Amino acid sequence: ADQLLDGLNPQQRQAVVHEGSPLLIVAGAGSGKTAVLTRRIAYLMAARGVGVGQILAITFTNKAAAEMRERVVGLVGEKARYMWVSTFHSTCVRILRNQAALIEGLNSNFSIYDADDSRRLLQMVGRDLGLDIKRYSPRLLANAISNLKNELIDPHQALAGLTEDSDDLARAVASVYDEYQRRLRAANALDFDDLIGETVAVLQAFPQIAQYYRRRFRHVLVDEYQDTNHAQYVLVRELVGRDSNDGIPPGELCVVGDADQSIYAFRGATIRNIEDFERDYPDTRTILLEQNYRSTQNILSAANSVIARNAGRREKRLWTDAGAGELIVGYVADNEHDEARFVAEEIDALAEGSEITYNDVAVFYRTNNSSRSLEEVLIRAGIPYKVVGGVRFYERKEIRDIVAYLRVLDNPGDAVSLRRILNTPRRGIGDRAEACVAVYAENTGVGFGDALVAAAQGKVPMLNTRAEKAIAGFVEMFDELRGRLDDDLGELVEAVLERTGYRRELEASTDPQELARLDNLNELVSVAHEFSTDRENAAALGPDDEDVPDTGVLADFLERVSLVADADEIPEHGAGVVTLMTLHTAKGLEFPVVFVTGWEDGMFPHMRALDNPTELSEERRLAYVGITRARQRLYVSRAIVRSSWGQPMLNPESRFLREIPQELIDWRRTLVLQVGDRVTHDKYGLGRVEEVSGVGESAMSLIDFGSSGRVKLMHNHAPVT
Amino acid sequence: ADQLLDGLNPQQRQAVVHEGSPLLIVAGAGSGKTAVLTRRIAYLMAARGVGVGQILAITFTNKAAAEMRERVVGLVGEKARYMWVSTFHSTCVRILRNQAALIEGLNSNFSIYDADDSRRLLQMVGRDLGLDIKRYSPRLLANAISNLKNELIDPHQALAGLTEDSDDLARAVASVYDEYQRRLRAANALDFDDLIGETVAVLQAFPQIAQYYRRRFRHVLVDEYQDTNHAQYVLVRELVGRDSNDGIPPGELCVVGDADQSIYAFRGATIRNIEDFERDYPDTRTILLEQNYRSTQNILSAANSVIARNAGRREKRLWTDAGAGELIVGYVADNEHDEARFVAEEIDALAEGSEITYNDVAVFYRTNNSSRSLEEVLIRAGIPYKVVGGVRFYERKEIRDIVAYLRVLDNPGDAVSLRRILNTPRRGIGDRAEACVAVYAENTGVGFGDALVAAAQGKVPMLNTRAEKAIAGFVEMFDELRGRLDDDLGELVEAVLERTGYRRELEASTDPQELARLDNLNELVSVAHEFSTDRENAAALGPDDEDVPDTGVLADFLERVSLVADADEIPEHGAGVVTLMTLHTAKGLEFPVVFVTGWEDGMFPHMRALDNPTELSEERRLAYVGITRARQRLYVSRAIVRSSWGQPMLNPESRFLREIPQELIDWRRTLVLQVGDRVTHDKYGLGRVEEVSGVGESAMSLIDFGSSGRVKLMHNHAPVT
Repeated sequence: ADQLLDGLNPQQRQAVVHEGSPLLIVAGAGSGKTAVLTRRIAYLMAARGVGVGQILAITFTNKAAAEMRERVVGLVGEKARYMWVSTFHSTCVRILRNQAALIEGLNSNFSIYDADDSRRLLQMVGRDLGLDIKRYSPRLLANAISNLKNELIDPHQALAGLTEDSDDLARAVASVYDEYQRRLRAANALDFDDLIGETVAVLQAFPQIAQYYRRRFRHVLVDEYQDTNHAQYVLVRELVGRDSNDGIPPGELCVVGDADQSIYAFRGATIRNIEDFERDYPDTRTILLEQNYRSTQNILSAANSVIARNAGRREKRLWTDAGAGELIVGYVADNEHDEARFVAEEIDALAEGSEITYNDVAVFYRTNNSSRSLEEVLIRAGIPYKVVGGVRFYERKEIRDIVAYLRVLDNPGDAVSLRRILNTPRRGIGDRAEACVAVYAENTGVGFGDALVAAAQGKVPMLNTRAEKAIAGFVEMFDELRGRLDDDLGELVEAVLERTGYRRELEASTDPQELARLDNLNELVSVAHEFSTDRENAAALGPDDEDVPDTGVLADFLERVSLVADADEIPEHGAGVVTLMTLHTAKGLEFPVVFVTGWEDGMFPHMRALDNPTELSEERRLAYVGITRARQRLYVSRAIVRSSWGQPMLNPESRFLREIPQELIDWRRTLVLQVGDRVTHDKYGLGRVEEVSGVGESAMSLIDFGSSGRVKLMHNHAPVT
Repeated sequence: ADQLLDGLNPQQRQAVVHEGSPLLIVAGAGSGKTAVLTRRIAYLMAARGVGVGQILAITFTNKAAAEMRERVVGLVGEKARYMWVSTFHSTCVRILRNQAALIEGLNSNFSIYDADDSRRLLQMVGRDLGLDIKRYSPRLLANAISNLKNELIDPHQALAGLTEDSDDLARAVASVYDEYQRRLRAANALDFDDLIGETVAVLQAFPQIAQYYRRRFRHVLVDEYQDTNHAQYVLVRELVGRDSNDGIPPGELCVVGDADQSIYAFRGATIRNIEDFERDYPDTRTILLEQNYRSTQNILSAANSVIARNAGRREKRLWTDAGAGELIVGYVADNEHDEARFVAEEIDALAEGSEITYNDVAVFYRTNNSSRSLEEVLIRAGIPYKVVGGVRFYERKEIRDIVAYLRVLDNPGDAVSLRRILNTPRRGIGDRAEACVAVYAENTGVGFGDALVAAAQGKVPMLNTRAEKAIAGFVEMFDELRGRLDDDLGELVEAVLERTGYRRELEASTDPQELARLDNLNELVSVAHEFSTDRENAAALGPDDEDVPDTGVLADFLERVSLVADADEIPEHGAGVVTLMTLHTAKGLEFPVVFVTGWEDGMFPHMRALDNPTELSEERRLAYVGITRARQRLYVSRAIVRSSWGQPMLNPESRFLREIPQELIDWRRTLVLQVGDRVTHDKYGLGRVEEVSGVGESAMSLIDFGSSGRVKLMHNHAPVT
């Protein structure tokens, strides 16, 4: 035992004790679902005495499985030798290896392939059939293959649908899927994704192995049921089907999860999986967890109100016995820089109370592109910062490629930078560096390694016609960029993008990672333009021709970028450090004080979600899971104007501000025209801001025009650029 | 409180409760040191109420640290966020990175270097100074650098020792050490080993950082103290020293371990570290754990007897309250194959009792080369087997290189095999540094797979003179080797080894890995000779072939090796699979029934240990840790004769047999001359064995000579080849 029971609310007590028929439970926002799961496991071991080699608890991530097994051992004892707690892929590969030689055509010594090996195989497929660089990018093909496999589509029936849709791209992807599957089976190995589908197919087709495994299993559990797509759901249903002994011994399948925290639909997860769980299993019982002890009442009520606006959702009201807690102090800034300044100021003010260190404060943003400005202020005020699930803004690979292109554009003498960006966009015809083409410097240090003009003329005789034409095009593009050096450097970056074809490839890939890369690079363009403007107005005034040749030459810009990059001496979490991350990786963590940035429509609800209802609901659930990360203090920030593509866009407040309980007016309390900043107006000329006063859109800015005097103006109605 | 105490013998009770002054405890063989450690930690937290952010527990491997953290979480709570339980390297690197901005020249942006980058850098250094292809192999240099650094040797004072020893090699290694260290610091990076020394140096040199960290830490825990070399011991002593306020704030130290299980001296661990622990800490107390619950009394007594003969050892007698258990089966075989047959037969017989499966039986061998025969019989009787800490015999890289050499010698048109062996047996100046030469010949030319011969005459003009000189010698020596196909297979393999320089460079490196590789190569030669005998003369003569052979080529050997290369088709630990491993990786595991192979002097007491007393004592401790792995059955096997390096050697019984008292070993049980095997005698001619009777030295073999009749003879006194 009763010690496991007399410490919990009766809801989880009844969830633990109940054993007849399959069970379902809704895990509320931080309602200790892991604790309830392990306590139920201990009660199962102590009362029903389940076989240690028969009980199966499965998860999706290694950390959760490790924590579950550790807590079970600390609660009931060390029996992990026969007790199994693993993830889907680990359990699947272990079970398949147990019977890996009983399948004809599939070697029991099969290996695994990463993305590079699959890319090589698919490029061989394409060069056998077509061309994998125009409209047939390897990443798009791989993603399509994985998504089609995730729905249990056999290669033999895959070619039966190409004529049904009557789409050329559909026919091409079906044919390449069939070829890839057959030549991968000819390669006596598989990838990291098709193993689940192949295991399901083998268990369905071979009856004796299915009967043996059904005899081998009696209990099956599962966690975070939302992420389970169709394929793993089918696997679990087949591995828990009660047709072996007709249920003479009970088959315990209880599922923990909550349909309202499903944010991983980008990997193919289906929200229908749990919402129609009752339809698949008519003999199930459901129970809700409406109580949690992690957050305060105000934040909990706000999250519950914001999540209830979806149309099709199971009713669930959260509550807690703790205090009301502090309010939700929203903020409105002049721009992203003003917002970063505000959040840095608030972090510093709250840290100077000796109650919580920097390690107790977390900041969330929707996308990586909205992470530069914050870092800047966080590197200016001196407060240490660390980012999880990624790298610094200047440390990402796309901005690295762009700055390397700029470095090459500065002087031709660079070698590492030029060698890194030779084949960064594959481009097919236009540049090529595989098959030891990149190593062609004649293996002799004739001057410095460039070739190029030597490569175009034919210094290296091993280079075929295609490669020499590609290198000639590359050097002609380089010469054109050299000759274009006449305008502002932001337009220079845009010209680089349009010449190199990076932007078109990024937009046509149509992947969340590639979309993030595109937005990040566009933000880099905006940063370059902002630096150019700041140097041109505040510092140049009369720019003429200084020691720095032009207004926005790459010398000073690259020097600034490098010196900011060479500043990683900031201490890590050894001392009090602040944490940064994106919303998609915020699941499973806990923090007492949280800030959220970019809380306006258009940005937080992306244009990809403004139309499709599924994406709208998914991002609303994402906002819910972001909100419920706080414990006692949660702050929201929005920016009236933000720069993108080198232009200032206007974005209203998000529709999520009204969904939150209005309560007292809290969003206006506690591009940009800061002290010393110079801006331009089409009718008034140039002006320098003197004083910054007010909070939110109520702020009126005083600008001295020099000869034309001082004028006080607004920010949204005055056409200031 | 008292619950942690009223379940244990009073020895560990007193070890747990005792808290004043530093404490030392001797952890007996399987005395549950981890459980006692975690219970003491829980009692420390509950009674003394030590601060969570001040208590430090350290380990050396991730698995043990994870287990200890699991026990802590399941026993005291989830305060793991403020207490660090990690390895030496991880904790040290985190500590140095937290304060990484307070050291000039060293910045936190440094990237750790694997063996590849260090190898490249030192190769460039050698090119600058000497030549790394002869007498200056990168592996030997890296090992020497790591070993010299492990003893806290400053690079500046390293120049002062080169003139003292007056050795050219010593001066060279000191100079390259200094050059490598300064060039690496110019590269703002460090290797995986110098981090400990750098942390020690920084903590010693900078007083304020040392004072801050001394104020930060209050408790320090360590496990498996034997592996602690001099450098990490100095680090621990400095991090626990009371020099912050000149002894005002005391330190807490409790050290677990056992000087009699120290087998990792090959990595530089010092047995003097624990045996002289009292000298450095005169105010400590020691306590022994003479009781364990894992093994039976007979095996425990055998281990106690065998470990007692070391002259310098703390007195420790193991005992247990369990039953006497079974005896010890000491088997003597005719040769290696006979021993493998015996162990397979015993495994099968013991498995057919439904008491234990194949997962409860483990077999140990001193070196990898003593596994081949075993695998063979384990693939013949059908019992599945898996290997921990390595791969199958035919899956290792050295035998892979030699079999690839053989395959290329068979088919001159092979491509993958020829491309793998060009540079992997590092020759460089010998054969070639780079890899892609076919692309020089018009990508592939007119199917020019064998472009090497065209490159020898120098048809490709873009290659340097040194590379073509190296390639010409390679192709000429390969052609010369191809013209000697009129000998036996074993002599052919030995000729390949001596011509390719594999043997000399593998021998001269003087490291355990390369010694294992050399022994592996000799075992491969023995296998080739055995197959040649079985296919050419033995069981291959008579009216069927007479004196004229059947055009016996190496293709038969190649196809046999390829066919038996399917040993990875065996299932992994998901089924009833037996385990194979070497002695050095047997620490920390547990198994019910164990077998040990190769229990003769010259093999188990290695040739490197017959002279040096330190190696002799170390291998005796290795025998102790191997013996104490059993739980209820431990069987020892030895072979009177064995083939090594292509020749049959005679090795007596090891001195460890007489070490165990000759009343607890159930002696005997129920190159070789097996049924159907043909052998040769210089005086009697050829003979075919009919009946195999007896075991070991009591066995007498009956051989029919055909025309000369049947004769019964012995094995050790009849010169049979």
